[PDB]
Amino acid sequence: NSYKKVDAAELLRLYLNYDLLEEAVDLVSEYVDAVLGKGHQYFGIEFPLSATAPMVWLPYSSIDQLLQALGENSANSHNIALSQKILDKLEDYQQKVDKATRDLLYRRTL
Amino acid sequence: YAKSVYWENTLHTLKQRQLTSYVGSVRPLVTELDPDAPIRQKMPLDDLDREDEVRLL
Amino acid sequence: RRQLGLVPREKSVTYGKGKLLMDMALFMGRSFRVGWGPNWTLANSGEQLFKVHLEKLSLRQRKPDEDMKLYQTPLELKLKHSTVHVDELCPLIVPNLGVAVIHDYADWVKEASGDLPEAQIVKHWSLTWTLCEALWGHLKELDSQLNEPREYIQILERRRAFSRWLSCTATPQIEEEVSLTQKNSPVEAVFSYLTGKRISEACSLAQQSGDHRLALLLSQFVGSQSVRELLTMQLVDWHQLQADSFIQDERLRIFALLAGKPVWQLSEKKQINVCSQLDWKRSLAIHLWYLLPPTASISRALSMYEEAFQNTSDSDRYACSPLPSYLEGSGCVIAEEQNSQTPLRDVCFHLLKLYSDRHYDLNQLLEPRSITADPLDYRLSWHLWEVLRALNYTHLSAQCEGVLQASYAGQLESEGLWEWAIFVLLHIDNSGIREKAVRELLTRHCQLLETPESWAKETFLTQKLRVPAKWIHEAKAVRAHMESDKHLEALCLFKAEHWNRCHKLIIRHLASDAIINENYDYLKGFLEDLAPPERSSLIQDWETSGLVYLDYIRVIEMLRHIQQVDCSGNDLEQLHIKVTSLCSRIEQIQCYSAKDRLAQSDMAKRVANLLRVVLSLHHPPDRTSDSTPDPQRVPLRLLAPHIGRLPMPEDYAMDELRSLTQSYLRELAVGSL
Amino acid sequence: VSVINTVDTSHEDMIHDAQMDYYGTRLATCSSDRSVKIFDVRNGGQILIADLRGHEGPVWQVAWAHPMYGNILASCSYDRKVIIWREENGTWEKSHEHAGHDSSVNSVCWAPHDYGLILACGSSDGAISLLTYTGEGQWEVKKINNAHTIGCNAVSWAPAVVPGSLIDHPSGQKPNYIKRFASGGCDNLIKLWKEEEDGQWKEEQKLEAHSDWVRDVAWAPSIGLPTSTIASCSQDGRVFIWTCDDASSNTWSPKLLHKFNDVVWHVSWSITANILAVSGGDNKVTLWKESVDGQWVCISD
Repeated sequence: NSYKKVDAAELLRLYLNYDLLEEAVDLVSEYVDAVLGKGHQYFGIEFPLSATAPMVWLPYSSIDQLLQALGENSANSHNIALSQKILDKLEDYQQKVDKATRDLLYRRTL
Repeated sequence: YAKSVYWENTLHTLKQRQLTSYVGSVRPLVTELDPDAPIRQKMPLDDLDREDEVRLL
Repeated sequence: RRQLGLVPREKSVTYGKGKLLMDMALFMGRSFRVGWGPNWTLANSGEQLFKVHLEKLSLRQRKPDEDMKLYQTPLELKLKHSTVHVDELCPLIVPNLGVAVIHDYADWVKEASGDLPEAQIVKHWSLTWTLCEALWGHLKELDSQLNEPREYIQILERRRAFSRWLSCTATPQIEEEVSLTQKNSPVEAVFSYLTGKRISEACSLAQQSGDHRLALLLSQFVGSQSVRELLTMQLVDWHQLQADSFIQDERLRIFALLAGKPVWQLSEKKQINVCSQLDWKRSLAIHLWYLLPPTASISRALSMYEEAFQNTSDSDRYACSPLPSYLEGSGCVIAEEQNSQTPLRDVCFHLLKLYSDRHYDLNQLLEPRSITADPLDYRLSWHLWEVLRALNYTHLSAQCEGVLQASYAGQLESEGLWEWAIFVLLHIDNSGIREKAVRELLTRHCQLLETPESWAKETFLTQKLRVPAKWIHEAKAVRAHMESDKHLEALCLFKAEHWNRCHKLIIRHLASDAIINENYDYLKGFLEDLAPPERSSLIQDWETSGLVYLDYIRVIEMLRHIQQVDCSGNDLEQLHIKVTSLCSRIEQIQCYSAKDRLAQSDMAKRVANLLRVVLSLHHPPDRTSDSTPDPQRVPLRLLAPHIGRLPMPEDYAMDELRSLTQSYLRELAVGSL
Repeated sequence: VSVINTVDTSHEDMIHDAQMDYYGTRLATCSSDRSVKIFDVRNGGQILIADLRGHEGPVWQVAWAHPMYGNILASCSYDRKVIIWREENGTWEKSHEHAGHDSSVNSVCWAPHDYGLILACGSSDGAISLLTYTGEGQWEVKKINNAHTIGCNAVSWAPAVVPGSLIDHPSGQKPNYIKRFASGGCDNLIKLWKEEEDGQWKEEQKLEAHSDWVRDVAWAPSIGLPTSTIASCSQDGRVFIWTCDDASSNTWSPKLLHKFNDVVWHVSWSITANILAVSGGDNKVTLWKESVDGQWVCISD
């Protein structure tokens, strides 16, 4: 909780380099919630997802690799539940990236 | 182009920038009107006076 | 773990989401860019044709001892058949108006037609240049004639030569067709011999098959129109009487060919097309041998063959397009491509068109798809155009010439013939594009290592192509800055658009270290050839910099000489004046570092000691003691006014003042006797 | 095609760009791992020269300067920065840092060396910046605010000899270099830009034919060709070539080259202008050639 104010993606690369998949699932769970205004500032982020701000970013390369790194052990129900815990949360995120994109386009066409 | 004052368009532009109604773009220009101001400030004239100075010279 | 791959795109959480602009890892988090380099190289960040590939577009799999001769031989032929003009800042290369080039190429491809692995392409080029020989080249039948040969005798022998070419371009397919047909149908085998004009072999196979009246009919056909008109009646009789439908269609096809009928309409309503299933050459050869008199021109045989494949309002197509020699035999019935409104043909057909129709399209003629199975091989395309430009054809577009010259110059850059890419770009009539294209390409390819290969290309470009050598060394200077060699940058800036760049580099990068090493004679080598008034009057800041370093060296040299020879007072007056001219100019050097402050201060210290030795040679002793001249006898009155201007460190100035007090005490002690 | 090298670029994360120097001796590569990595690649080797970390976001493009100015590289980032880097005595440090943008800077491109050492940069706020080296360390900066609506995505300079634009000049005067560039954006526009007699920058012409956001745009190098040509690509999957057949008409023709199954990301001209490379959304490159019949043919599929 010092490195989160510097790079949560370089931390997520380290957690994948070291097989810390559950810490990676909850780091991604905290990062997606940071961009959504549940403490953006703890992740260094100046502004949460808004049609009044700079555009946001997430390490999808590392998230696709985390979903694979879980799914490579598909005989375990815990790896399946940890994968769903990412996927279901990325739609409460991406439905708002879609709305914030529509809210922004309706503020660059007036 | 100038027909009543030396550097008339830059003089007019400064007299216009003094007015609190100036909702114009601030092109970098000289802020002084002695003939050394472009070389002392290292700032340009506006290009009508900057054509007349090049024509004249 | 191990690191995983980039997850394939149809399994990415980003899939399809490129429009979600508020998240940059959706909007661009799966994008990539790619960078070109010289020689047709590409830096690829995706899938091949984390990591990056370096990939090259290249024609075929490298036999450099063979491949290069198919570029270099045509190029050392074309460089005999253009003139080089030198009346602009960049020279221009222009074709020699004439015919000779067609023989330079035709006999070169006759020699090249043997063991070489490009044999299909080289043989198609042989057909193209022996066709140019048969249309616009020259002879074995009119050089025997000790008088100027009449236009019709020329036209007759051009037709007699082309009436060999259309058999030679047909035999190997006839000889396979006969090998297959002979034992199943001798009628198709006899027809195949006749479509190559092999009438002796057709008569022979008809005597061998038991068809001796076909052999009789065919032997009488080598001239007589009476047998053509008697067969014209006999076909009209068999049709009207409905007896045609008891004769073989393959035999009726021979009777139609002999009767000079390209299509025959039977009483069944069947049509026999005589050109059906054939190639483009045998289709045209039927027009040249069976559908026209012996006296007609090539241009009428070709126009009757175009009248056989174009969409008229009144007749169906019966002749075929059948293509460059890499699409023949393929079975490709081109199903009329619903974009491509110009159907592909052979370069040999397009040249026959241009001979028959002086305003026919040059774009379909020069496109590589008409010549080879490769859209990157402009070898024949450019050498055809730079023969047609010599034959006074001028209706190509400047975009199409620009695309041809730039594509062939790029093909010559890509396989490393960059000196010949310059030869192609020197045929650009537009001077402002020509200088730019040559200076740009030189700036890529000129090396700092003057290798035997660089030296051979540089001597080729300067001594054949007249390329201004200033740009070879401008390019070497732009290379020397990138590889940080400031000696080769100074020395290549010196050979080029020069004066100021080399000087202001020397004064910041070479002058001080050369003085510190006492390497005066090296720094002199740059400065004395910068010094001439035709050059130094064009150099900024010269008299306070380069002239000060140089007058310092020449003052040292003129003392190195006076320390070896019985020189005159006139030369020592000059030396004292040159030293006095130098003190209040070392005073004026621009110094950027402690190296320059060291060079300036030891130049100053050396000058303070030079001034003493010069003045003790102006103040030698009386002729009563055979002693050497004392530098500590010099009057203070001639030293102090000039030393009181020298930029010298506090320890150098302190020991100068100790020397000056030593001579002052002698001006006193010799004043009291 | 044929492979010379398969560089193991030590990037841990997605690579957004890969560019060589003017001579094809070095390779620069940028990424989501907050780095630009520089290599020697001569004769098919690989040697890492530098790991240029010091952008703070994902880096979206790199551009080498012309060697007439020495060993200079530029790069642009998600963090709003454009950083200029230089090799002197063989070590790399930062030689400028521009943060004067209001969102992510998605593209950078250098001018022809004949215009002076000038950089152009395009931003997600909608603006473009120009940066001119004034001397011995200093830079001028011009910002063309609102240059595209919704956002700016790509920038590419016009080459310093426009065809035909020399005929009126009597022998012994200089060429008047009419500085221009093209740019693409999320307004579906390509726009052409010019410097005026006041040193200000102006929207000269529009190029309107894509139905969806323009991703990228590149000007063809004026070598041999008497025409002025541009390529550009879109989020609908199109590629258009654009010709200008008379430089005095200033008039342009849109010629559709292809329409792919997904997005097209980038367009890249050969160093002899005769060939175009095209980055597909399915991880691919495709390669394209103008015929003597003026038709655009693929050479990769």
